Amino acid sequence: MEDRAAQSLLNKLIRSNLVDNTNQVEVLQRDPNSPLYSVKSFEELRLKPQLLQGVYAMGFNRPSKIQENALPLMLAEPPQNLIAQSQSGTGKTAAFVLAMLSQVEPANKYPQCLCLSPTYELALQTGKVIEQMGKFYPELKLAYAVRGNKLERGQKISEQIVIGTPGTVLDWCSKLKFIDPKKIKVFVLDEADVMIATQGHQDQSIRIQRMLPRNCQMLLFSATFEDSVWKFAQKVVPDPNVIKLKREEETLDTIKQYYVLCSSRDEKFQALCNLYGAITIAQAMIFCHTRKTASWLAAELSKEGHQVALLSGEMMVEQRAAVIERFREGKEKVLVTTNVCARGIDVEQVSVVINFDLPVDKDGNPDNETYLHRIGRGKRGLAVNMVDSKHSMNILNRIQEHFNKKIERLDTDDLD
Ligand SMILES: Nc1ncnc2c1ncn2[C@@H]1O[C@H](COP(=O)(O)OP(=O)(O)O)[C@@H](O)[C@H]1O
Repeated sequence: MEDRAAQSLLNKLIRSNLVDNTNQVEVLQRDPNSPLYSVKSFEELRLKPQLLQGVYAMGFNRPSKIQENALPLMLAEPPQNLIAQSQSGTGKTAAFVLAMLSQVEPANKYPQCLCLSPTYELALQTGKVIEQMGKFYPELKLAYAVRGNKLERGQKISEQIVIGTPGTVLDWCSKLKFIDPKKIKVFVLDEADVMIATQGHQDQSIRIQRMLPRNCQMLLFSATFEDSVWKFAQKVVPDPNVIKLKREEETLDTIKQYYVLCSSRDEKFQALCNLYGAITIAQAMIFCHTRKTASWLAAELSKEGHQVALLSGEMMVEQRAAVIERFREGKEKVLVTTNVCARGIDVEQVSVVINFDLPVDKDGNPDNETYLHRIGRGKRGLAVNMVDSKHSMNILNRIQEHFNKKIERLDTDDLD
């Protein structure tokens, strides 16, 4: 099961800047003999003038934690292959786009750089960065090799850069002969953790990678390294330098955890209204299990005079992005959401979490990951868990068992 694409898109639509990470980058140089090399500025990388111009113009002062290690590896001569894993928002897309723009020679009117995205909508996000960093390349044009593109059989395309989805790209490189694969200098496999979702996407990617010149630079980027992601990368990127950055560790040290005992949904709703009655609820998210519950809760709250924003799956991703952004600006004080709609999403400016229903997995057990990632976000936070059965009480006790910190009982009416 992979809702992966949607989540990856939403995270991009709302991302405004680099996520802060304090762990150190792990580099496994292809040759264990050769030393490690890092940079601390773009100038140190002797970039093509107009490319450097584009980099500053889009607001980048210096390379990010991950770029410090990737850029030099990618700009090495002769071109080395790279597998880079790091959580989203750490500068992976800016990196390989910089890589592509370095190798691309606008003089030559054929595809020189090829990037595979898992979906057209994600392709457009990469496409956005390219148009922006390479805005001082006059003759640089972009092509989308996607199922939607209605290109009629004919001559080869003249765009120096192609982005697209495995299925369409393979055809363009073979059957429909829109691209000469042997002329590709740089091949990027983006969002590997998302592309493994379809068995089809894997096989197609591999079969494309095999048509490339053997000295083509292969770059594969990924947020996570599940065993499946790893064994796939090994099949796509031969002789790889490997960059790994450990995901930031969420911390419940600065957070107050409560739970309220209830007997029905109607009581959970009253506990919550009481909570509004006591403290001013703002910058808060309320998590429900089903879309049915979320829309009901939001309707009931509105009726009680509380304005809330709903975040459920019937909304297009762009709509969820607009809501989330209003929530960040403080235009919205409270966000009601289903679990799935918020899973993995890096919503910012959240001081208060209300688990209207407790987070569980497909089976029925405590979803410790999701809990920690919600609550964790030395800044003070509030977390309130609504328990409404002996069963959901068990879940809470098992959550309080996993972590070794107590969830203090909170009496509905007594909230001093
Ligand atoms: N060197 C840099 N300096 C400042 N900001 C950057 C730099 N590289 C990327 N960013 C910004 O950080 C955010 C994450 O970049 P991105 O490459 O999209 O992350 P990823 O591809 O790893 O998900 C984006 O908003 C991007 O504009």
